[PDB]
Amino acid sequence: SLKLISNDLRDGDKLPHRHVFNGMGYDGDNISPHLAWDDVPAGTKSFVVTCYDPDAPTGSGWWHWVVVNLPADTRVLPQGFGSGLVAMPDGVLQTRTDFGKTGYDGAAPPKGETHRYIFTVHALDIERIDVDEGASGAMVGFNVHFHSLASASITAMFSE
Repeated sequence: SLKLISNDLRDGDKLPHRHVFNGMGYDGDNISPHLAWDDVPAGTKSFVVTCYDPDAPTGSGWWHWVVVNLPADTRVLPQGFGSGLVAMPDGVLQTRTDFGKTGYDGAAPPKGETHRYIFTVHALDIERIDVDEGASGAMVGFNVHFHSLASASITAMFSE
């Protein structure tokens, strides 16, 4: 089955400071973590990668990063892919996060809280989801829900 791994994170471990937000009282490097996947289901035509915190106290969690329309041959996202280190491959789109912009912005939980930061890769059965960069994480999620063949995730914990 689809497997997601990372050179930076380890499922269940504390999110390294390199991926923590650089503002809101924090001083992390704010760099998106490397992600890599294997064993993709037959019929996969594209992938969606997201970072979500289900514990943010907002009534709907918090989308930290949303990448859509990665081509069928994608098997990796280098560190900093969502931080402006690299130009986007043709057709790939980073959509809108709860930070009101596109791209990766890291963890920045409230005082005394410990939250889960879930990185997920979804293999879809369609080549392109029809959204533009203003699409919200829920709008991308609705598309993923109807087109997902498989998903795999890594969860990092972060507190303070």
